[PDB]
Amino acid sequence: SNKLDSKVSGNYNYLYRLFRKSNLKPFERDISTEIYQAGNKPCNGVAG
Amino acid sequence: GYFKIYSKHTPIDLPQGFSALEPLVDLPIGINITRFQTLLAL
Ligand SMILES: *[C@@H]1O[C@H](CO)[C@@H](O)[C@H](O)[C@H]1NC(C)=O
Repeated sequence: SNKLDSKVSGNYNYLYRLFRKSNLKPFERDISTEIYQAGNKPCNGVAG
Repeated sequence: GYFKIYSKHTPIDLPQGFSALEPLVDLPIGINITRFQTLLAL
């Protein structure tokens, strides 16, 4: 669907997930926007 | 991913006896469930 899901300036509407605490179980949907806790220090709900 | 409810009614600690349960409702919702609570009519 390159003729309907792409734009010259870039289509940023579609987003995916790159980091999560654990693997998803089959037939599960996650829409949580919580910041990933990569380190021990809490993210405090902000990037860093 | 389905919610199955079986129910039974009877006239009367739980009593001694056998009474099987019939199926009423299957809700094809499919939501991750971890807790639950009940509601009374005060
Ligand atoms: C369901 O929620 C509980 C709450 O902590 C979580 O531990 C569990 O991993 C969740 N399961 C799925 C399949 O989302």
